[PDB]
Amino acid sequence: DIVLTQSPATLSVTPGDSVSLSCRASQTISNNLHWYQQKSHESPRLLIKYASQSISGIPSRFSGSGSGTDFTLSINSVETEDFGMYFCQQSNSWPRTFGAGTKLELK
Amino acid sequence: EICGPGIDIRNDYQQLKRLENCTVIEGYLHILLISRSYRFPKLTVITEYLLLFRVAGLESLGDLFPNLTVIRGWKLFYNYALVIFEMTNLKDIGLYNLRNITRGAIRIEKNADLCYLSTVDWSLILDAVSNNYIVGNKPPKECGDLCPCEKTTINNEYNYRCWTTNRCQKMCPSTCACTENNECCHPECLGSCSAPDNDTACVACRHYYYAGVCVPACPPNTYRFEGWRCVDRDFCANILSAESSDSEGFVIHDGECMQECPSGFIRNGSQSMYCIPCEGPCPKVCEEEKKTKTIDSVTSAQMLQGCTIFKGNLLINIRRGNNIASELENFMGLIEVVTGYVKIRHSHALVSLSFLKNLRLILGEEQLEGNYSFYVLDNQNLQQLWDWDHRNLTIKAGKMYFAFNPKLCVSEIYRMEEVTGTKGRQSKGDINTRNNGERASCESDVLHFTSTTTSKNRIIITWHRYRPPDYRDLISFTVYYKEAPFKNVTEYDGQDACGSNSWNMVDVDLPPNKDVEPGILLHGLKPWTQYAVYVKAVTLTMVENDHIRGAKSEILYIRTNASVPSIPLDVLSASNSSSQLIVKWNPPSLPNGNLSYYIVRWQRQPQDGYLYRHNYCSKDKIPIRKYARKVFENFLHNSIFVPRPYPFFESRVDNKERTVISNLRPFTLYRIDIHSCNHEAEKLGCSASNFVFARTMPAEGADDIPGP
Amino acid sequence: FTVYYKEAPFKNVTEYDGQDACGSNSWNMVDVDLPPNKDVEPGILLHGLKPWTQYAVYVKAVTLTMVENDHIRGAKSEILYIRTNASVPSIPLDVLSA
Amino acid sequence: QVQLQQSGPDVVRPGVSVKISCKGSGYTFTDYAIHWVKQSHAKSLEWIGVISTYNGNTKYNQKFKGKAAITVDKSSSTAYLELARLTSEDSAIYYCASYGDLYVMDYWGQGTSVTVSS
Amino acid sequence: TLCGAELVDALQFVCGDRGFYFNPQTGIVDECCFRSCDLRRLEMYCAP
Amino acid sequence: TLCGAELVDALQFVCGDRGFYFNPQTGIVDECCFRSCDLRRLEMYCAP
Ligand SMILES: *[C@@H]1O[C@H](CO)[C@@H](O[C@@H]2O[C@H](CO)[C@@H](O[C@H]3O[C@H](CO)[C@@H](O[C@H]4O[C@H](CO)[C@@H](O)[C@H](O)[C@@H]4O)[C@H](O)[C@@H]3O)[C@H](O)[C@H]2NC(C)=O)[C@H](O)[C@H]1NC(C)=O
Ligand SMILES: *[C@@H]1O[C@H](CO)[C@@H](O[C@@H]2O[C@H](CO)[C@@H](O)[C@H](O)[C@H]2NC(C)=O)[C@H](O)[C@H]1NC(C)=O
Ligand SMILES: *[C@@H]1O[C@H](CO)[C@@H](O)[C@H](O)[C@H]1NC(C)=O
Ligand SMILES: *[C@@H]1O[C@H](CO)[C@@H](O)[C@H](O)[C@H]1NC(C)=O
Ligand SMILES: *[C@@H]1O[C@H](CO)[C@@H](O)[C@H](O)[C@H]1NC(C)=O
Repeated sequence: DIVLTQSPATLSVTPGDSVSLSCRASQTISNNLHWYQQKSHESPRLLIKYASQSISGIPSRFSGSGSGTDFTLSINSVETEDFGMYFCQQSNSWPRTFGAGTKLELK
Repeated sequence: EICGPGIDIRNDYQQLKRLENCTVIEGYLHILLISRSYRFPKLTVITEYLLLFRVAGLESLGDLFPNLTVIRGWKLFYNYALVIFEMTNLKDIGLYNLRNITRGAIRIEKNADLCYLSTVDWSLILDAVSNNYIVGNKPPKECGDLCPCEKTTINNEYNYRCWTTNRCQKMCPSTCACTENNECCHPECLGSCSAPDNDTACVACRHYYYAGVCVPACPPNTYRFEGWRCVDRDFCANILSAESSDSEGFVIHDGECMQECPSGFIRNGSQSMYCIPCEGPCPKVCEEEKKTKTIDSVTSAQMLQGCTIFKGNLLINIRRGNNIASELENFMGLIEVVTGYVKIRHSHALVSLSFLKNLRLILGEEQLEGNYSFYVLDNQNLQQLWDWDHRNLTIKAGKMYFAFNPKLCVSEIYRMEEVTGTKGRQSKGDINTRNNGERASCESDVLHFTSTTTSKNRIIITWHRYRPPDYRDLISFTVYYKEAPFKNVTEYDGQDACGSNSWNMVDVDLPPNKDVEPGILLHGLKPWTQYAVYVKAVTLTMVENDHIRGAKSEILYIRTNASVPSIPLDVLSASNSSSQLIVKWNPPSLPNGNLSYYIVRWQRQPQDGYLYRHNYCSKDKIPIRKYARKVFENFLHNSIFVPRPYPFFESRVDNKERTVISNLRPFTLYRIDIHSCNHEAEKLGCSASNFVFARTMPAEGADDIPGP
Repeated sequence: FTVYYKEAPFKNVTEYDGQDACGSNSWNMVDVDLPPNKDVEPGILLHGLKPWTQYAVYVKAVTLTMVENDHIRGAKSEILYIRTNASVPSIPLDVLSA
Repeated sequence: QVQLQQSGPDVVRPGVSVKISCKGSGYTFTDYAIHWVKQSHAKSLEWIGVISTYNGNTKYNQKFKGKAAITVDKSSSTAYLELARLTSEDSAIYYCASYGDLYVMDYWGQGTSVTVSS
Repeated sequence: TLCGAELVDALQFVCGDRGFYFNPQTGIVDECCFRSCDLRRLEMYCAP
Repeated sequence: TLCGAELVDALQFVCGDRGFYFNPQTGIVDECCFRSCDLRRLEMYCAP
């Protein structure tokens, strides 16, 4: 299969700061990396499609980047609503695999 | 409401209820083996074919689908778009709204009570009326085809046209695709019309359909799905083909949304919704669930047949087996890339890895403990790898370990890492000279041939006497010979010491007299055939010096002398006209040389002398002489029932195997002798004759009275 | 290790029944490695056997000696006869009635 | 107005089978495939299979082929995730994802908690 | 051996009201018509 | 393929006045009747 490793396990952030998450893959994937936000006691919600392009509904604060084996998720203005777990999903080949999860806790 | 991609109703009469909401049936429709009143006015279009078989109680098709208008027949059932077979109690095809059948033909068979067959003008409903099949129904002479309307010419007759005893066959005027009563439809429309010449008021669209509109070609951001509608890009990204191990989504190609990329195309990486043109033979990547595929038998290697790239690891452990070199080469001969490692352990039957021909890349996703990508161990008969100076190879990552391979010369694996590209990557114990090359004879002497004498089936060949390096060594010889069409012949083509795949071996001893040199006489050979011959020496050393030498000869190519060719094969003759006879044949079985030309002969045969004597006004029979549904029932049964789990004249034909004889007596028997010569037929003589008898065409109007 | 097993109707079975090292005449051979953990002993699982059938099994050891001592030893096991458990019989064949 | 409603929480003893419903609404149920995701703990999100609501075919994860079984109900607009011979490791929260494609999972169901108790 | 309409008559007789199951063209003709098959093989073409 | 009385008619025609030679029952029927044989094979059943 293909494994996704998200670099920061936990990120202690205060509201108003700018943070950037990372998610690296074993095999080379041109795009096909999709980000998901999951707050506590909820279901994960899609944030970024295909590494870069966004979704109608999510705020302009979120932004994705990267190509190949390195990918980036950047919350430009962290707010009190954005605190929760984050995931990256691989979709180039089968099976679909997720990341280990990056917890964005309060500092 | 679209229903699909295939409706198969059978057994239960009440299972027919699945059509309560369907207005369009995407795919085929099966109403089989059915044993009350069910009406479905919703259904109007069926994309593929419609099949009915052994439905008891149904009297007319109008009882079920009265509004069925178009059977597009995108995919056909044995080239048929509608099959009504063995329908009991059925009296008429009540599809009085059927207007257009786009593709296939019709097969209506074995309906003992079916009427109104000739009352339907199928020439205005479908196109290929010639390929229809209406046999075995109720005979029109024993029915009573009565109408309660219009009419036209059917075959050579002109008679009324009706579907049933209450409804006629509806037709459009000559001015037009029309509505219920004389108003032409839209050009992109088909069948009937809820409103005249409107796109959004069509019972069925010709060409394609999208958003309630009959469109000729799909809108720019839509693609062809099935054969009647257009879907967007996100729809075919949600479709999934029939479940298999290598089952994936649908592809978008040429503005069409198909199940798999067509022939000569492969799926693009990452962007797996489009097909990229592969120029060569596109690969057949084989993915197996088990991490390391172990090849412990020829039956186990069968799953690797036709694979180009192997996503996994190869573990070769072939102790016993049959004829293996030619067998694995059928399965694994096409493998080119191995994603993991390759381990040849305990493969005693393998004398060479040549069965892995096109293997030109070994990666190294997973490597054995110690970072090894190529690992051989305990191969008591592996004389050589598949690494000769012709093949290419590249191990991207990993090391190579060689141990307990006695017949493998250690110099052969040093030559491997040159092409492999791992010269200084291994350790000092990975390649050791102690247990490898123990019984191998690397540097060997050269046996020189002395004379060769060739006939049509015997070859005498002698080589020089060979004094062994030691005085005490007992010396013997072995002759390896086999029929080789051309010269690319390697010495390794068998398996173990039992591989009788190719080389025929004869052990000839050194002659007692020292003045005569060792030779061998080969008997029973094909004339004009190139044979590959080489001699190997059997040096049984009394002093087991591990400085093994041995003697081996060069591959000598010897072709036997030509002979009389074989008779031509399968002589057939016919007469397309009087005074002319066409004859065709096949080349001989054993040409025994290069074919030059054919010699055909034709001799006039006399008319029967017994024919002239008898008085034929008394005999009743006068002698005359000449010139020159089950298969569908098997297909229907194999698909429905699925079980639960005179002087001679002589001419020469220069090139072809066909000729035409001219100037002949009409309606006269001829003997046709055909010979086959070769390049050496000037001295040897041409072959024998495979003869046939043929009579010409009768002279028309020549056997009548020529006067008053 | 190497496991030699074959279906034997009765016991008169010899170890030599093939030819060369390719004689697949009788014995089915499976190479199982010594397990890494020293507490577990080497074994083999045979799959796809006929119910109620006596099988002749014996194991031979593959000793690759680094020091080629011509005092060759090796290890070989006794011919063990093992019959599988009975199962539901097959349906009767060719039922004819008059 | 797209929404996916899954079944209620379940607690069953080991060795028994169970299935999880997931009804779709606010969208064409036949136009979108349905994914299934397992979340044993907050760290591991395991995709376990997709079903195509159009044709009814499926594609599973190899680690869940002999364990899971995904079915669909076109008329009821409901998918089902069957799980047999449940063990303590399968005690997880399973999610229903659709309104996307075989690549992304746009919308997710609220989740179904499965607990395997001694 | 059963073939053709003679075959489907025996198939409807064996299954009766049970029906026929449905869900590589070496079908029943290449099994019960090309070669002789017993009624146990026929019954496996029915429904559960 | 030639068989029976149809076969011996062609045999007498090929040999004609030459006759038939005579001097393990896989005979001519298992050669020219079971399988297709050409007239060259038939002529070898004649006399010298
Ligand atoms: C089987 O076929 C082999 C060829 O495939 C035969 O080998 C050939 O044998 C001939 C005769 O033994 C040999 O000589 C040929 O070339 C000579 C040079 O042109 C030629 O001698 C000429 O000069 C003579 C006077 O100087 C004159 O008297 C003669 O008529 C010629 O004009 C000789 O006669 C013959 O034409 C070939 O060299 C040889 N070929 C090869 C490739 O070895 C072999 O004999 C055949 N054996 C049997 C048993 O049929
Ligand atoms: C039923 O409608 C189809 C619509 O395609 C007709 O198909 C025509 O087939 C001919 C021969 O292949 C083509 O040259 C035409 O271009 C097709 N029509 C169109 C609109 O493309 C078919 O002839 C119709 N049949 C009847 C009996 O009317
Ligand atoms: C020799 O090479 C030619 C051309 O590649 C090929 O047709 C032939 O089969 C080869 N010989 C053998 C024995 O495969
Ligand atoms: C064993 O001996 C019996 C009696 O002689 C014989 O029937 C049987 O064939 C023998 N076994 C083998 C393998 O030949
Ligand atoms: C058809 O429509 C009915 C409502 O009349 C509904 O109950 C049913 O689920 C629909 N589908 C089928 C296949 O009957």
